[PDB]
Amino acid sequence: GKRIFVFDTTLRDGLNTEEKIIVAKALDELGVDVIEAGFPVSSPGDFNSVVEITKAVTRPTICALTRAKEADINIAGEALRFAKRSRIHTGIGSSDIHIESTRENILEMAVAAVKQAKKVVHEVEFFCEDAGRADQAFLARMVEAVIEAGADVVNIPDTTGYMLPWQYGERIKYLMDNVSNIDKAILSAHCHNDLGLATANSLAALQNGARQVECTINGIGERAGNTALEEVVMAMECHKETLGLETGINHKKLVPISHLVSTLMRM
Amino acid sequence: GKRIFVFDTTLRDGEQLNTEEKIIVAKALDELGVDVIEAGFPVSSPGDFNSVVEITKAVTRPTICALTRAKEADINIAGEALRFAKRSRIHTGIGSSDIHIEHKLRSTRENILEMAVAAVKQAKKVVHEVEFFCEDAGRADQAFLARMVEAVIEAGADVVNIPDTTGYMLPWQYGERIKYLMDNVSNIDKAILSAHCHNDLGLATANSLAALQNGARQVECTINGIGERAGNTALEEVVMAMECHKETLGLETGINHKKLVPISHLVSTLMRM
Repeated sequence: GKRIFVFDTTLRDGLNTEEKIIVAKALDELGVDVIEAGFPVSSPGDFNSVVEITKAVTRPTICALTRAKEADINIAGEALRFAKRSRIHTGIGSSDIHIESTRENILEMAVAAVKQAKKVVHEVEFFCEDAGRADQAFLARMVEAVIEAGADVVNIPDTTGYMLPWQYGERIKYLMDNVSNIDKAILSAHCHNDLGLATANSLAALQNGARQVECTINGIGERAGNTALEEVVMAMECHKETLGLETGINHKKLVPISHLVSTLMRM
Repeated sequence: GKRIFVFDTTLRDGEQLNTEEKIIVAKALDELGVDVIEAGFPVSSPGDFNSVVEITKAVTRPTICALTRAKEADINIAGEALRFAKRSRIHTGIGSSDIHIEHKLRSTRENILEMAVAAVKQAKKVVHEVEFFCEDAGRADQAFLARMVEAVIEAGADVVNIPDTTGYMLPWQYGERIKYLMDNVSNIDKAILSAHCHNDLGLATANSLAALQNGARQVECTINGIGERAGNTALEEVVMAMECHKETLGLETGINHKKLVPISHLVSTLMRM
């Protein structure tokens, strides 16, 4: 079967500097592939908690979030420095709405961000913010560019959280069929649940070529929350025969580990 | 705009109530723009029976519906509880699976099992509308499921329910099950399929939409998605998803969105959950 990777972002949705380790461990044991440890540039405490995650947990690859700015990327690099398998996670707008202040040209100031990041960590995931509302041909150009720049994973979010399944699905497929190099890189889904269609949307992206799903336990999150890790994963498992995807998740420990995080973070 | 009917079941499926409170939920449901609100299960007990009649006397705009076992006695009781209701509807049905008929209904086979045409004619004389669910339609032989729908409509059936009883169906899988029926049921024009999806995989809302994009013109749902197990399709969601895409789905309902949020917070509190 085709392996689909799970990128849990549930730690950035609230915890002291050891309850985060306990949660991150629970996540490691549940079988997530990438767990986002934090936002290192914000404060010494977040930096310190990120390096602390990279010492306690090492099987899954540890990710840190940072703005598309050389200064931040390098600091993020200092914090992930002890990670067995590290990864930075950055991005910049792709919608005309967003771009408007640059020019669709100067936006390629993303490539610079990627190379900068590849020089300081193992993997790099660049996300195209507001991807759902970007000129498709243009986003195609931005994905190709970021991949060429070296990005390992390019994220295509439904930032508004208002897209219908087949739509988001057609968006992924379009990139699959129009990026001249998506073969050497994993596209990732990221659907907010504003219309309550995040699980259905993430699965739609998976059925079209996306090989990574961004989610959080109980879909916890800002506004109407993100994709529910438990739902996407459990849904996939039920229709393996039809779908043909594997998650490395340890389904049994799914409920209790879910109960742990949701009760520790006090959800 | 293509009209999609909202058939609410919170008063029934969200079984956690009080005859007083029932009407309060029942009218709020009414002043929200719901086409059909299943008021209950008469047979169950005299209380539910009475509660029903008492609703049909306080709410009158939307069509009041009663859930009932095919049992003819049960059906006539249903009617009797809806006598006063302006627009009365009887919701009844039978198993659709080779699994159910062989293992639950046992005495019957695909053919005797079409004693369903029998229940639809009886019900069709005691009440205005008659919705007929082909239970476990998600697992029934599509060919036979077609014949049942064909047969139950040519028996009077105004609305045929096609519920994913398991609740583990995928958006498109279900989309086809409705598409097929629209493409293989000689007389669907003489009626309308109604979706009833369960949120076991947290895919009820999406499923209902797939259903509506393939012919279903009615949608079963509850406030907040309350119901057995993982509950069923949430009303706010579907209703607000069709609205944020009118220009693409070309679908609308007689729902007063402007009341969704509040009416949802009082139906919630009322049930304490």
